[PDB]
Amino acid sequence: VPKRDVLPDPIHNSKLVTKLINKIMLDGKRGTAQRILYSAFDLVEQRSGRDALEVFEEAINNIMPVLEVKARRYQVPVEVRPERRTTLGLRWLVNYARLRGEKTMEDRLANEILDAANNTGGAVKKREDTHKMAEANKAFAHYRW
Amino acid sequence: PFVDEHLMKKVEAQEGSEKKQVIKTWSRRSTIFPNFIGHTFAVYDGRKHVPVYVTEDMVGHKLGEFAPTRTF
Amino acid sequence: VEYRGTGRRKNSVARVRLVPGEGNITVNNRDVREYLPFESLILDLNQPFDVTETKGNYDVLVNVHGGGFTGQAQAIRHGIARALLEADPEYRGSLKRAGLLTRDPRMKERKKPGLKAARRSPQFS
Amino acid sequence: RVVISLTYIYGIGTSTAQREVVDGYKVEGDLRRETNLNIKRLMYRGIRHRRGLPVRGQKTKNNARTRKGPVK
Amino acid sequence: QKINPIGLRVGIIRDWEAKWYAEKDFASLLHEDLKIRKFIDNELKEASVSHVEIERAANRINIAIHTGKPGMVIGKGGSEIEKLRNKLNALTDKKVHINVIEIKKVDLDARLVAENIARQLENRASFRRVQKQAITRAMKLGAKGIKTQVSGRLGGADIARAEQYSEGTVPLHTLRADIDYAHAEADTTYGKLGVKVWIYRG
Amino acid sequence: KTSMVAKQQKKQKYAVREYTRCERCGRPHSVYRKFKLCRICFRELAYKGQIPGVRKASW
Amino acid sequence: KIRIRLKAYDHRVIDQSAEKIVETAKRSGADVSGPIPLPTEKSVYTIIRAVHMYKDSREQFEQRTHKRLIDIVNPTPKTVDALMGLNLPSGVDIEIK
RNA sequence: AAGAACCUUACCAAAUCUUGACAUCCUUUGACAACUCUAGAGAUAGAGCCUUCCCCUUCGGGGGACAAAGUGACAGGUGGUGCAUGGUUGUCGUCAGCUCGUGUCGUGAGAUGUUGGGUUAAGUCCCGCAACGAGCGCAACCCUUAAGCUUAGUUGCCAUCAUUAAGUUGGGCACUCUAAGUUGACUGCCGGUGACAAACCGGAGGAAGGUGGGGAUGACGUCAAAUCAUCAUGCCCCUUAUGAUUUGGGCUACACACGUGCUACAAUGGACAAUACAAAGGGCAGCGAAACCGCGAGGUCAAGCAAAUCCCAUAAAGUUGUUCUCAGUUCGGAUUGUAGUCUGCAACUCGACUACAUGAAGCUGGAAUCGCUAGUAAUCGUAGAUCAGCAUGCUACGGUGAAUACGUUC
Repeated sequence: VPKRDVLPDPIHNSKLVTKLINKIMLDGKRGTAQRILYSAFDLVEQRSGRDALEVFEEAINNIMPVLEVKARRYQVPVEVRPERRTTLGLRWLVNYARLRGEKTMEDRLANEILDAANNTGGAVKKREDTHKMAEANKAFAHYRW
Repeated sequence: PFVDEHLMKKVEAQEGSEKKQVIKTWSRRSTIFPNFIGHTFAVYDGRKHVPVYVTEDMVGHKLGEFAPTRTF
Repeated sequence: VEYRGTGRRKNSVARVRLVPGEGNITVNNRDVREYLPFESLILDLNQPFDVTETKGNYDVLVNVHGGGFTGQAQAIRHGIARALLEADPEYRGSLKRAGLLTRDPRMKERKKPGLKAARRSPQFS
Repeated sequence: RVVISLTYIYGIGTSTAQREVVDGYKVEGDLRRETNLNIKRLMYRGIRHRRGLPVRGQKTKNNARTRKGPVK
Repeated sequence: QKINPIGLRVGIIRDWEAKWYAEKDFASLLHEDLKIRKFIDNELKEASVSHVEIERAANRINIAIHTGKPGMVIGKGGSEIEKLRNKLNALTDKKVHINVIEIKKVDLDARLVAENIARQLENRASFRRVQKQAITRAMKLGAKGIKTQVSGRLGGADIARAEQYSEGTVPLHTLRADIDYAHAEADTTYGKLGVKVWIYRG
Repeated sequence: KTSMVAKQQKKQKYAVREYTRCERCGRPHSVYRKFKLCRICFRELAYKGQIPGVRKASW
Repeated sequence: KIRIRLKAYDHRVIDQSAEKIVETAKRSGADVSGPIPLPTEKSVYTIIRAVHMYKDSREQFEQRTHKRLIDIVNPTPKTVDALMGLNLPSGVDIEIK
């Protein structure tokens, strides 16, 4: 609950990219995670020619919502504090970048990132799905938790 | 495994002539040498002595796949 | 000219020699390549040489053992911070506002004798 | 590849020695005939060929279901 | 459950009841220590020994006997210790030497009053009278706290209870508190009554 | 039970039936044959202090 | 140089022997190195605490065996007599090298 | 039950014995008898053979210690009873509670202390008060980790050097390591909020800051919770059996319902080659060095070690290159058969494992549900015990290693 932080990686110079590195891992494999993310980042540099901090920052705002429903017996539009916003946006990015059905992860997370800049995929559809469930159940409350 | 047959003196007693009816062993560990096929054993599964006739092809196995003891 | 220090994290002993040079991580005097499997993360251990920007061209000499490779890299990070402590007494607040002399006691916790795998209580029915 | 296209079809499996491979050892389905002749020789662990207990033991009490069915 | 204090305080402040080394064989020393403690258990029926301590230095044993009645292990002037020491030399086939010391304040150690309360409850006395007189005769010597729990078929009872007459500090969790403990069984006609004496003395 | 204790303190048919008992009671299982003591009597002589050996759970 | 392997269980008897033997070799000789300690790796016995049921609670007993190594460099003939003369720790295990 | 081929074994078929398998008294004999041979499955009987006064007395004794009979007192019982029990252990629960002395109030059961305000982790304190105080529990004086130092340098470390396949020796203990002890972490100091008191928050020092982290330690008692199966007991019952020994089954069976755990269901991967790193623990009939032939389970001569030297011991996952190119497959590894290796009078009921070949569900698990707040989860090996041989179970250590905790609303 003071929610302490880990140092940023100096390959792609951001603090969001080491949270993505720590989010994509499985069974404690960090070297497998660095093997499948930096090659996906170089596939981003070889396909759409722009530095990936800008298109990753502009693509994570197409996944991130501003409303969230939390039901209790019900639905409220609570605004989200931004560390929770960015960890649910990264968790939706990995959890729909694990379910595409392609050859490797380096061609699976990277075109999902470039689909999130062109507002397609499964992640921007999940942002319109939580906006649809928060707008269809806007009517019940503004006050509950 | 190296093949032992510890009761070899019971085999060579009745071997030259016609072999006697049914001879018994209280050991299923007695590994079958290939010279007492036809020696009719009564082997012990725990309950009583169950007869077995060593016919033609059971040189490589013991006396314990024959006479079962788990029934059904 | 040869600052013999020490430093550890997670059962990984480190003994630095701070010598003036251009700078190369010589772990067991070999390389930075074969020993560490993070050749991409070679600036996690370079952290007191980028948070103290007085000079970042200094050579380290270790021949050390212990633990793994991430804990050995943060152990020689602790040895680099200990060599920057014993090199200059005015670096210390430049240490302490970034931390970096904080020995973390985060070791692998003990196997609890009723539980299965050390806060892994074995599945109540 | 060539060497891992031959592991599930009969004869050669995965770790043998290597239009040349047409010849050699028992590469056809005669080993299926030899396995059926050996299970004909045992039919004595034919009392547990309705079960899944071998010559070298199973402990079937709750799980021998690969020579059995799902619920059955 | 309540752990015993002599388990918790060996190798903290109170020393072990055996001081030797054995690494290679190691079962030919401890079981002979068990049979020599079972042989001092025959003279526990009159002598009232608290504990013996095995000092096997290299060949002979300077076994330290601690009895609250010190004049009846030695006999008249030293005969009973010598015929006892010859019986131990027969019954372990090793060399022993009896080291006796004369311990007074007999109602301050747990094993002497535990065998005394189990002796009084063998002789069909009522348990509350010997319990209150044991804790008040241990306080009129001067003690820092005496728990005395007798349990089982209480005085020839049908249902087992647990009669504990705690008095004063018996602080089992402060670990620099040298607490004597003994449980002694009493073979009464109505079963087996276990006493449990827990004396803290600072 | 002193039946099996009176049996196994004698030389036998084989040398492979010499299984481990406690040499104080008749307990057959969990016998620490470094001590030749069982599960329970090693706890009792550990708590009395008549084995030289500490209790520390401080690993 | 000769060595002794000073081997006890507890530290309460190894310090009195390591003060006795070293100063006996100092007062009867010259240049005896100190009681250099070993890592003293221990033996943990883990039993269940109960009798019949209950493997959910268990019990530890560890057995530590402390070892000091004492080196006598250039041993005088009075030292090899006077170390074997007085023997009163009563429970340490001595090996001679 | 941390070891079920015989033994365990109590249970069951057979062979049997009745002072018995064994404890003890008495008489007779006596430094015991082991070892080979016959029947038998062995237990048991039967041959060769005296080990045959070892401490000591005149010849005969006494008796450390054995054997036979009388079977006489006695055995023996893992037989029944935990609802007669001790001893021992779980759960509430490491939660913060529970009681007592004296006094007061109350006809009395009882209450007060223990409640109310604030507080923390706490019945931990402070304020006011018919309460005053005390005791078990919480808080540590206990151990380990977390930073140097006094000390002592070997089998361990190589500053600085000669020098090698090797820190392997010359030298040293510079650093490191290791341990008997020292100094420290105690809201200790400052500020704010605080009744000026308890404390909370922030900052500094410190390696660690708010019981520093983890373990042990489990109150009064509850469940008539478990154990007459470690042991003894209180009662009952047998004692040519319910006591004993041995061979063969046995706890190691399935048409099954359930609990725990492993393996996975693959591209994060499957296979091939090089290469990195440690802790913790054990070893004398045991640990098997190098080398050797073995595809391989292992086997041969075998240094060294009663243990920082010698061994288990390559720890594994990682990194670098290659293949596979998304499937019931290049995954799997159950099953069956053959060749086998090893322990052990022995692998058939029933041990571990190697090769070859067959390759069966399994392509992510519903209603429900379990565990976890930081080195945690997950994954991956290593070591100990039991063990003559046997682990995905227990125990202990180590590598990589995340987010979540708006809140406590239900």
